[PDB]
Amino acid sequence: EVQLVESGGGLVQPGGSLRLSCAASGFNVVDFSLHWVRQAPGKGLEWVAYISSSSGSTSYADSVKGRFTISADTSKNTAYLQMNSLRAEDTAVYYCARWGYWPGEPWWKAFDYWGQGTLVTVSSASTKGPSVFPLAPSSKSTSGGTAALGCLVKDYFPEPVTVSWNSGALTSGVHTFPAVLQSSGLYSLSSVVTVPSSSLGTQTYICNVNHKPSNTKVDKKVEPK
Amino acid sequence: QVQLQESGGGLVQPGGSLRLSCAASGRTISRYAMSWFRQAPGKEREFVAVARRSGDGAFYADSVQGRFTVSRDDAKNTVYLQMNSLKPEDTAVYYCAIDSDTFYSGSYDYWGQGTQVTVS
Amino acid sequence: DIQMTQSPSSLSASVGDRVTITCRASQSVSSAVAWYQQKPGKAPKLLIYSASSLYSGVPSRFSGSRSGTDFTLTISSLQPEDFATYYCQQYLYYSLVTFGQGTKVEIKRTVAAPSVFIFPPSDSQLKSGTASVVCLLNNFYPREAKVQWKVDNALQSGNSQESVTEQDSKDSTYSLSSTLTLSKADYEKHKVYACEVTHQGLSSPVTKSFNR
Amino acid sequence: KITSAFKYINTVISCTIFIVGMVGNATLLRIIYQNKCMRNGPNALIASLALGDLIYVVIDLPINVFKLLAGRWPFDHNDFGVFLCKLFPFLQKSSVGITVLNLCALSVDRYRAVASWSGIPLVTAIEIVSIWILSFILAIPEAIGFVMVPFEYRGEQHKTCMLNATSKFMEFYQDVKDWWLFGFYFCMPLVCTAIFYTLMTCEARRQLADLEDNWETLNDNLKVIEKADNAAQVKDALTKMRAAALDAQKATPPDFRHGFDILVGQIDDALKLANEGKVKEAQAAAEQLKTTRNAYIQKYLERARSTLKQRREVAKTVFCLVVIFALCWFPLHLSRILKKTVYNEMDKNRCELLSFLLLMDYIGINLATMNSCINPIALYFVSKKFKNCFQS
Ligand SMILES: COC(c1ccccc1)(c1ccccc1)[C@H](Oc1nc(C)cc(C)n1)C(=O)O
Repeated sequence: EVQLVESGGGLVQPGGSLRLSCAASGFNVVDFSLHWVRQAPGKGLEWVAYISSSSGSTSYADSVKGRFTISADTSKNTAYLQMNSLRAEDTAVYYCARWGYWPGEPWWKAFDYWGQGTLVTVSSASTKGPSVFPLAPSSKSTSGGTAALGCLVKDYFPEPVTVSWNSGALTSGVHTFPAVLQSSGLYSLSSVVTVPSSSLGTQTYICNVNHKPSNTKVDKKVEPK
Repeated sequence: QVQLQESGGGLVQPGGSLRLSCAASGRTISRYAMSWFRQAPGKEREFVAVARRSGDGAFYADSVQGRFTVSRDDAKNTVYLQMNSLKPEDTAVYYCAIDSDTFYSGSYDYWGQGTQVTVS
Repeated sequence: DIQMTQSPSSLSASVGDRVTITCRASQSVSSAVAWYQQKPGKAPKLLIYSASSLYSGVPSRFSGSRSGTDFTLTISSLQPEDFATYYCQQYLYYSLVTFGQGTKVEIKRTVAAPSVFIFPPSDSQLKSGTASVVCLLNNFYPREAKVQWKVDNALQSGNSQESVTEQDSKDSTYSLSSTLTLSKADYEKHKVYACEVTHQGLSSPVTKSFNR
Repeated sequence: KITSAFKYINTVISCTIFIVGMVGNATLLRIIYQNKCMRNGPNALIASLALGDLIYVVIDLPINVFKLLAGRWPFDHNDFGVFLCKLFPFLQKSSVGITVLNLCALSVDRYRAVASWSGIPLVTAIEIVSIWILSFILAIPEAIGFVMVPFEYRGEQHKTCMLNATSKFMEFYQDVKDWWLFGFYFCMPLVCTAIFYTLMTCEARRQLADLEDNWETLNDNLKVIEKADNAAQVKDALTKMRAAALDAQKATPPDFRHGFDILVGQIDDALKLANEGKVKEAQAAAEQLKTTRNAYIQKYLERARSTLKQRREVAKTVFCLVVIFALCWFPLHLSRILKKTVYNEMDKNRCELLSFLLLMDYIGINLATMNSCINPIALYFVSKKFKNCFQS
């Protein structure tokens, strides 16, 4: 069947440049046009740019006008999108969709096959090891009941973050949060375990977080306040 | 300042059905959410039922799941509860209340005068 | 140009219900409107085109309808595979294409109050010079809740970042945590920390405080 | 009291009805199957309605006039002679039922055809036969409950056939039948037809309210682009043009579709030229649309409109007959229901009211009978299509 594959994304500094590649397989590019649609993290979908392989006409939206160039090669059956002067807000997931030509039904089907999505992020901070902090509940708070133990993480810069309670031993009824924006770069997130029993056997709580790009595995040993 | 004098019910036999009502004047319910809190003897008002704006649904509590039903009319700013198949444990004093925000966050500054609706 | 507005932003519905979403345009576009379905972390897929037409590979329960400028999507039976984000688009021409804001459909359950289990910052944070007053609300539904930060029995703005999880598969509930990272300079002046909470399921606002 | 001059005028009008209706229905059913062009659904229904009257008149009218002016019913003592009194009411009831149902079917298909905007079919024949059977089935009651009774004029044991109910169902029918007749043969044909007429009148205004708007918006957008200073106005007007073209193409039934596709393609070409900023090229491309507009769209609009002119012409011909039939059958029911509830049981106005009601009923009989021969006249004076066939 018709397949579209996007590649060529990574972290760049503000004001940098990047190039993508949306390859098409199973169909000719000169029979269906190509478009790029961008989705900000947690926001709606918006239109970016468009190229027709046959006529050669290209169009852009006001959000990326003057800094985005879209082209394609029919022999390679691949379209390319080049960004220049990227900004911090520009970070998002980009998709490469297809649309048929006017006379006949294929125009009426709109976007029928999409790509897979390429994530682009713009930042200035450098990779650094995460900092862990115990977040145990007070003795007065929830004395005997469910106690909200926590492991606060800060000052860290991987994308695929793994945080495990009790070094992965504690799994029942855990609550791990998405990373928050924080400030001056980096992010922040925390995990909490109900664990109603206050036994010293389970009072270990060796919460371990990982930073794969920085090769930093940081463990925190909370104290039962 | 939103008066919500709730009339209806008051006493019923086991397995009966009732229909309470609270209404507001000068403060339309068309842009606000109606809540019903039952004051039990010795316990603070517990949530029972809630009705959002028009078309936004109507959530309930596990105490009155299916047993109750809350519907409101915005023309007269009225709202009703239809309790069916009552059990003797329902004897308490019901309150009607109106939220003070448009995003249903947490506002419950107003509170009901209270109408006792016993059973059995 | 040609803005499209989607009526219900969020919609709670259980299995075997009927759901309807409405889109409205600002110009006389013809039947060139389409719908898409997107689960988190995936590229959206097509559902309906030409404002009333089934795309090969979708269940017949999906239906669309056109009436003037308004458009309606209807699902007669809400099977457990219909909990996603639905999107609405108009394609009168190539260059001029706009999307809607999107609608989120979720489950419907009873009401649970946020059982606050507060926890004070550790000593190592203030030893390093930056503590973090953090409060937690656990296992509540529906989503809406309000927390106001208060230090030394006085409200304060700033450093009030918060996050909310997604509906767990255990009992379809939420959870939220609020962080109040602060420097040593102001933390040593601060003595009392109390986070006031309000939920639609909680009649009266409750706060729990810890001293320093 | 009404004189025997009533009997003589009844005889003369019966003879007139015979000599007119026989010929008229003969010519109508001769024309309906003579011409190769007058064969269709509505014409088949009209032919059935017309044939439903010959078998009524040429049999009922002679025995009626004979009995009206003679000693008694013909063939008083005969096995098949008593069958005449069975056959007499059956045929009339079947005729009236056939007429009412055929008018209702005409209203139904007239509303149906207008909605589906752009030689007897199977459906028409099936409906015709079903109506023919249902009329007899519903009218059998009159043929089962008529019997002859004895009487002693000049000392004879002679027979006269009245409504002497025998079975309990017959008594139940006799107790209440006037209301059922009124409702079935005067209400529903005067209720469903009005509703379906209103539905049509509404849609037709709609199926034509739009087309005019689409044509107007194309023309005014052409006028806007012919004087558009900048590319923004060109894009703004071309968007409306494209929306209008796409909307109008759907209304066009399957030549014209190719022209609409060409127009959409040319609008897209103009928009693409305007996007790059070439204002003059966009204006030239818009000006090029004159060739397409006055070659495909004009003829399509002309035929569509004039087609709807004809559709209505038939509708008026069909709906004239309902009014004529209603005006013919109203007076008899009027004198039948005012002598039931406000009847002159003991009212002192019997000197004046009774004679007036008697005369009204005794002329309403003739007016109702006149409906079996007037249809050729109304069709000739109103159809303007059967008129040409009648002239030839
Ligand atoms: C007055 O006699 C009639 C009749 C019918 C059948 C046999 C004998 C006499 C008649 C005869 C001739 C002309 C008009 C009426 C009359 O027919 C009739 N038909 C309809 C549709 C409605 C009503 C109320 N009447 C009747 O049923 O009595």
